[PDB]
Amino acid sequence: MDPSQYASSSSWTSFLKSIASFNGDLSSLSAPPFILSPISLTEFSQYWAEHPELFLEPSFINDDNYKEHCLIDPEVESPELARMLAVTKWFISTLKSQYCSRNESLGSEKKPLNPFLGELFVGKWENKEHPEFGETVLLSEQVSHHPPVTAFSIFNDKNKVKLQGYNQIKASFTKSLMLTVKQFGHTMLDIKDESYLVTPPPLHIEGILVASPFVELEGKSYIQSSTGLLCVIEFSGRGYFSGKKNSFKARIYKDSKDSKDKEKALYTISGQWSGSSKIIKAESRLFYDAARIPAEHLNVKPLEEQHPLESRKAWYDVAGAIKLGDFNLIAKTKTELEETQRELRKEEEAKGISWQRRWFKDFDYSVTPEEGALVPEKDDTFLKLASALNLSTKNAPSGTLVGDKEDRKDLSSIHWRFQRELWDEEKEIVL
Ligand SMILES: CC[C@H](C)CCC(=O)[C@@H](C)[C@H]1C(=O)C[C@H]2[C@@H]3CC=C4C[C@@H](O)CC[C@]4(C)[C@H]3CC[C@]12C
Repeated sequence: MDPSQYASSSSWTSFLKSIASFNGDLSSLSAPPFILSPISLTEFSQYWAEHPELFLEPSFINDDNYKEHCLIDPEVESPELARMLAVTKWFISTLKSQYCSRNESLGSEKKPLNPFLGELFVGKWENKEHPEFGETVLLSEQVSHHPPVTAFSIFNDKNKVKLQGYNQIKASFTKSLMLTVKQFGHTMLDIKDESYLVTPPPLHIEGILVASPFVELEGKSYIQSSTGLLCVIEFSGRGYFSGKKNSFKARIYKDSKDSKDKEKALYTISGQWSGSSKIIKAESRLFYDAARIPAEHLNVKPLEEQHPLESRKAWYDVAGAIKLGDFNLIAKTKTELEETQRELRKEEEAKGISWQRRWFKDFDYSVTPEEGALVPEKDDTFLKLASALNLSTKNAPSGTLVGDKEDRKDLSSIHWRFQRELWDEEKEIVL
């Protein structure tokens, strides 16, 4: 059918009614084929680094050049501040990838494949047009299925730029079928010895009633640096109706203390994360223009060469059935994929290959670990940056501060950490 028929179709109305009895498990939503995406959530990890030059720019900023790596302020006060600006522009540059790519490729946000446990998605940006970049590697692993959790690392050994993080959600519908989504997890970015802690924002999915879903961001994201500098980014959907969307204001502070007072911002950035934004130092200059720089997608090896744990190969028949809009064959291929994976895990275990906690481990940060649980080393980055920001260290929604209501709920404190050795010693998977 034409998208203009979607909203009043029997399938759509049937799906909307089924939401009334929503069990809280999104996996269950029996979404019609036309609103299904053939991309797994393990691929979404790639959206952290689709502008290789912006990902890597902080590593090129040093005591001896920083005033030459700060396009909107050649008079920036410090290399630390220049780097905070660049990491902020990078983080803004991810949002269009993360929150808009299905709209442009499929014509609307669609319901992604729920990843199997142990599912892997790997690739690299080889950065051939820029020798000084080197290859940047993405590893993405499905570390939990009940509930779904994706962990990931993106690293550039040449420039000592490395990213790790993990993600999970909780969602519920309101009466008009808006879907409120709270993200959980965080991502850490190290630029040589300097670190940055990033928290993803809450969001809501609009347009379900009309069968044309889309994301809009709300609340706040933070970027807290080991330098003490902090960026607080606030999202809003003001001006819908006037055709405005995807707005934000980001303010960078000397430290989290100054951040409790807006008038102390060293810079204020505002605009649209999916279009353009300006910056004003404590008149204005263009900070980022998402239309001027296309996304660059990572290199993924051919399907014929992929290991059967790899997302695209693994989801291949299911994807083909979705593309064909065949309810029958989608139900069949899915049941087949479950049998494949069940048998594959058996073989992995038979060869003594660990498939479960493949490249990431769950660390317990609660002051009551289970006897031999994995626990963080003493100068752990996460603890020190969470403390500078007064971030709760528990499994609260991303961005929860100490003493917020959500920080008060006997909540756990388990966080996923990448183990590089595990990739170096990886038994099967290559790029
Ligand atoms: C009723 C189904 C509706 C058609 C869509 C509901 C649905 O598919 C939800 C689960 C889906 C979306 O609608 C948008 C997805 C988020 C998009 C972007 C990202 C960023 C990434 O770093 C982490 C994953 C996340 C948060 C997606 C999670 C699943 C959502 C909410």
